[PDB]
Amino acid sequence: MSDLVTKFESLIISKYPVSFTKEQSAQAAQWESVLKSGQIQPHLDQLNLVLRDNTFIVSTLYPTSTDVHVFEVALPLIKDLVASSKDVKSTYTTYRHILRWIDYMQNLLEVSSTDKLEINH
Amino acid sequence: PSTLTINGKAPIVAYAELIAARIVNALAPNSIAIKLVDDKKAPAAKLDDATEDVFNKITSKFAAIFDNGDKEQVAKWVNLAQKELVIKNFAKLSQSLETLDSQLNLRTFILGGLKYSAADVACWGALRSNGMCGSIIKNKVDVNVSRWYTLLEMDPIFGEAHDFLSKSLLELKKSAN
Ligand SMILES: [Cl-]
Repeated sequence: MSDLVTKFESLIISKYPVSFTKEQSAQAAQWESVLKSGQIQPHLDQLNLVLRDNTFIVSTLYPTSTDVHVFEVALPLIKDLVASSKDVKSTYTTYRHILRWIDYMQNLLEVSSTDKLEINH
Repeated sequence: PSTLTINGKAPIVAYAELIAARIVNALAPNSIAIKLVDDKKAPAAKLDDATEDVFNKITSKFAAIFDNGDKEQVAKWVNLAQKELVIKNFAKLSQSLETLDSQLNLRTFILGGLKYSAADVACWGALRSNGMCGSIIKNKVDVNVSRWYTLLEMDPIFGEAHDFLSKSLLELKKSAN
């Protein structure tokens, strides 16, 4: 139970009838296992790789619960590493895929401007 | 109700224009009658009377539907699509595609909204017309372009546009037979 999930469920695109392939189901499954392990931080480079080639985490047309769940944990993680970065900078060029995905999800779910990660562009 | 006539024998098939029409008709049924011809002397695309600037003519006619993106900003990308992304020359196309890829670094859509704009339609359609872009997109050389292109392809309005064209050419043959 979270505010972010509640707001996602209030959107129309929430109710679309996506049918996962085995590969998609495997992908949603592995991200929930990472969430359950509490190890999203070690898996951020994997996340960035997924997002390099996929707009949303489970290769969908619209964001799914996987996106929201991973986003809720990843957001504070990412804005910490931006704030603790030695090279503004390199962090941005490297993790740009998580950053564009963060920017989509935070705006979709109407995250407060105070809690929002400011994207440079 | 306007009429958009698409030519199946155009060296550059008017996918952007077709998709624009499909967007309009999905949101506003019976707005545009889509017709196919299959003749090398026919224009690639024709909206009622007009053979020039058809894409912009559709987007400007249906202003409520095509409401997003600063119009000057939209035009930058519509112009890149129409004059650069349709070019079947790897050396030119590579430069053009890097401009698009760079724009997409931190964006899901070309102009950075939560939803696609006419800019996305024009560029996607231009790339779909360009047989050369197939291997480029498939091989993910421009990772952002491939990520973006494969997103819109999943939307039937875009991804089944070719199916519509092929079926309509089938029906054109059938009516002749
Ligand atoms: Cl309209």
